[PDB]
Amino acid sequence: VQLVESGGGLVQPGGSLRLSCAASGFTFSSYDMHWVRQTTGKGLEWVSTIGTAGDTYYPDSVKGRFTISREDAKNSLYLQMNSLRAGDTAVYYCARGDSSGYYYYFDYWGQGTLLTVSSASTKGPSVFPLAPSSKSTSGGTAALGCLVKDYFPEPVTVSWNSGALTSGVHTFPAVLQSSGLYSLSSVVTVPSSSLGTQTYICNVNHKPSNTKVDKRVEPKSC
Amino acid sequence: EVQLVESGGGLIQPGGSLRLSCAASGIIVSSNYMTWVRQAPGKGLEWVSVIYSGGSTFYADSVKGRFTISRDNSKNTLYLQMSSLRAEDTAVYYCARDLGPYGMDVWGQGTTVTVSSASTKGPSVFPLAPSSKSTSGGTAALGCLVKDYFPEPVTVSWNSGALTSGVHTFPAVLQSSGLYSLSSVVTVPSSSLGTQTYICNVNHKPSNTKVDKRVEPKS
Amino acid sequence: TNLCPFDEVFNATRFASVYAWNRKRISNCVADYSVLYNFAPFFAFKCYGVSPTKLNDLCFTNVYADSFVIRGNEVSQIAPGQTGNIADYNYKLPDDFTGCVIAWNSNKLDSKVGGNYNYLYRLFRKSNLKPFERDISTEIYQAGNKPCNGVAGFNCYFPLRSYGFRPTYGVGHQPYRVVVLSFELVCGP
Amino acid sequence: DIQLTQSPSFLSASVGDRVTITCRASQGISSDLAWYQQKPGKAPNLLIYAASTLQSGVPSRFSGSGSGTEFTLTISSLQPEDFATYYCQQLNSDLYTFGQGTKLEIKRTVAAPSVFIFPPSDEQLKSGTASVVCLLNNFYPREAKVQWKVDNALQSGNSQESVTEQDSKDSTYSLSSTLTLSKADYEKHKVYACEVTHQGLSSPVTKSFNRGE
Amino acid sequence: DIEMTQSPSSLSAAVGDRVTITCRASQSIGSYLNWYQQKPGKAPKLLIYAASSLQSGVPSRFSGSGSGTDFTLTISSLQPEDFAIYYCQQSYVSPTYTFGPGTKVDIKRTVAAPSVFIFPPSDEQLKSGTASVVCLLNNFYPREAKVQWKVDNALQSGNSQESVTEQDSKDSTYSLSSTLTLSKADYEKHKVYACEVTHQGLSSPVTKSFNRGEC
Repeated sequence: VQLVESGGGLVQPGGSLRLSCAASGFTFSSYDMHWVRQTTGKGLEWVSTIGTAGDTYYPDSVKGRFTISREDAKNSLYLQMNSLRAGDTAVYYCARGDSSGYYYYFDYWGQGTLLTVSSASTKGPSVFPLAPSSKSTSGGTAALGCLVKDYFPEPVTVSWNSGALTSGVHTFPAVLQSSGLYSLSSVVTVPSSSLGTQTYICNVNHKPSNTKVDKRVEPKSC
Repeated sequence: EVQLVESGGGLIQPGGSLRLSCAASGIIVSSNYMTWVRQAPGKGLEWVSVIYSGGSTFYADSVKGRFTISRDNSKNTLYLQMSSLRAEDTAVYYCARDLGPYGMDVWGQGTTVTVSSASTKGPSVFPLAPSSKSTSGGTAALGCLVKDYFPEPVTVSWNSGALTSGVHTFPAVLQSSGLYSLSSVVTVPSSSLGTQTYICNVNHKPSNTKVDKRVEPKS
Repeated sequence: TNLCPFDEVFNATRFASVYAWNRKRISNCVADYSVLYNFAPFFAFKCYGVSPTKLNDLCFTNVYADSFVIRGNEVSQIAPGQTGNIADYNYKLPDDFTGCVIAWNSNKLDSKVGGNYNYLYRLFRKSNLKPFERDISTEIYQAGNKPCNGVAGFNCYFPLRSYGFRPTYGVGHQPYRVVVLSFELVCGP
Repeated sequence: DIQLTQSPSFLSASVGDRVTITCRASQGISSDLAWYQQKPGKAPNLLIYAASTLQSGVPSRFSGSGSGTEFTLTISSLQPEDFATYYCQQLNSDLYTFGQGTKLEIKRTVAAPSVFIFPPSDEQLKSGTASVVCLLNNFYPREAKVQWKVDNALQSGNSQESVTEQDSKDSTYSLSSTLTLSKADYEKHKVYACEVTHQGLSSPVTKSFNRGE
Repeated sequence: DIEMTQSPSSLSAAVGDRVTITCRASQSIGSYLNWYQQKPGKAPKLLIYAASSLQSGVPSRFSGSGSGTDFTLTISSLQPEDFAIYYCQQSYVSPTYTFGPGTKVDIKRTVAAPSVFIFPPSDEQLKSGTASVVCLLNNFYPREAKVQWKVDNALQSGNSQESVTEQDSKDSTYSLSSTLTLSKADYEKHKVYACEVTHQGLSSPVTKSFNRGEC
């Protein structure tokens, strides 16, 4: 049993988008379909459901706005959003329902597609060097890094010494700011004797805006 | 007769517990809707809790998880249990019988519940003497100021009740230190300033304090 | 093997009051629930213990249909484990309910200018109702320690009050028709 | 959650007039609204239920009407025992919401206030504090403002006000204001002024005193 | 809507131990409950249905028990593939199915301490009208830790954001970062900045502070 999703992307607020789910490995017309969304702060939530007899069911925060349809000939499930709000960004899964006796359960799930909605502007990241110092040196080791701020959308790949160094290179997941922009950082620990001797350049890259930044980070004598 | 009498009020620190009782005569608490409401000093009315004659209890959002409503058929009484009290819950509480669309018809007398950092003590009295700046059109005003006392009430009179004309006693006010203050004033013809007797009496029952203070002009 | 009148329990000329809800027994038919799906201007459609999309692939010995009329903000009280005036004194659902609840607005049909006083609900009662129990009594209710003696007055109230539906009311206070389907261990198509 | 609003929060009238008080809802209430009356220091009394019916014992001069979102209560012939606060209440499915409260007062001709000032006493000065108190006597109506000016400079905090109720005889008011400081702050200033603004005065009247007197 | 809760929020157990996670419902839902498992960045999979029946194709070490308003998921022998997030779902009220917050099952190691470092904003950023102070915590376990920001020994809130990485597969340690974002004028209006770290692996909370112009 295979379920594949498509149609995920970025839409400005007030848009309208169609997501499709294709199925294989089972008879499509003898099973019920559901659409479930997952956010990073509210967990899983059920958003749509369609059955064999052409009946469509929706919750309160979805009535009117969203629509569901199915084409059995192509084994396709379509869900259409209109009047999107900024709070609907989530990862969406198409699932198949089943029942044992009277008990209902979703037995197979799809990969899921990401949907983000906001006032979008493809913008280039800003990189700042976080230099080490005696306060940042402990036990003959000092921590130095590169901070990336104000980029949209994901992702921003960061590598140290053009991928020639991975010893202790720590990266962190991005965080959404109140301005609609993201931020992250990368840190690495180096020997105390290597401060100011070894060449360290963090190669920050950005796909959608095709921005490559190669900034050198150096310690401070203080 | 049909009536409701309430009891169980007093001073409780911010975090203690209380149990207010409402005893009814002529009304069976087991067969009517019973309601507890409250009124803060100069802040209007507000509903607290309701109990049906089937055991169902309903509470306000601001008081959920802290109060409990109970009924005693043997003594024919309605009880409200308070836990985890806060400084915003000081008010006068009333118990009433509700008839739904017919409204709440019978009400109780009301009991006061005051919560604060305690520190009970007596008042400090000061004389407000007439002077040249306090004379206007043959009448001059004098008085007694009461500061830093707790709790209410306090009785301020003049000349052992011999004066009833021109006496104004203002309502008390909360200070930043949790203590009360007020003033009692009286206006007297100026020509009688140097001859009449001016003695103000302040009585605070909770501290059992009685002061008789003479007010005379300053020279 | 015939089709039981699901239409007549959904388009009857007049519904019953909540304190005197009407019960209809449905059995020995090929229950085609497509009538429910086709008409979906439904204010509330919630099934407990069974999925709505599986109603055509399962069978019971008999089905019960209960019809009545309430106000909108009380529709949430037709559910297991819920407490309130209607739940306590008018109509109670068991905690282990295994059926469906349907409710839809009927402002055009039941409201009238000046008030409709043919729909009544019980206000005063002394104890909670057992599940699936009806009380159609009209005896005077005693609220004090003096016998009522079959008269109306202080501390002696008539237990029923009329809703008084009129179009100028709010959305929550408008009449809503409610049909409750109860299943116990009729077949689908 | 539905809220009720009383439009005339404060209102004054004379004996024998006609008064109407309105209570407005947010969404919809139907014909289930209760009108209550409360005198100061006493429990509330029920006047009207179902927005149109009079409780047994209420005088016939009270009459209510309304349905939906706005309701009104009318008193046709006022009496001296009808000056209190009034409230509107509704159930709405296991809740209970009251109104803010409408206060009814007696009307009187405008009377100019009398202004007095009292400096901190010597005992208070040696006790560690210093309070200067300004007195407003026998004015109408309630609207009147008092400003403290230390060394001819307006002072903002450390001020409180206390006002009495309607007088039984003259139907007048009185006000007291207090400014509290310590020794150093009080002594570091000379000119103290209690500026009084009120309708009865053609121009604001201010009294003052110096520390050297 | 039926409210569903779970406990404990985070659990750490070694390989081979028995683990139990509790789910509670606001109403009597009978045996109408399902248990789901999700790995990081993967679609959820169904483990248990009907609150006691185990889905075909699932290892027998999982089991479920309970009824009414209390249910429990038990794993007899933890294995590396059991590192996941578990959810409880109610199937009584339809069609509004409701899930739970979920619980994360981690792996246990010896208690290790958070190497703390601080980073003042760069002059290049200060030229852009914004300043960002960085607090770094490295190689700490368990996840429960507290980071506090102080400006001139004054409590600050609403201007700091935290980002934590996932548990590593070599040392099984975490890493945390805290970013405090302010304006240039606000940055230059104070002298002392401090980051305070509290963790169960530290005997006493560690506060690292710096002054403008020191370095």
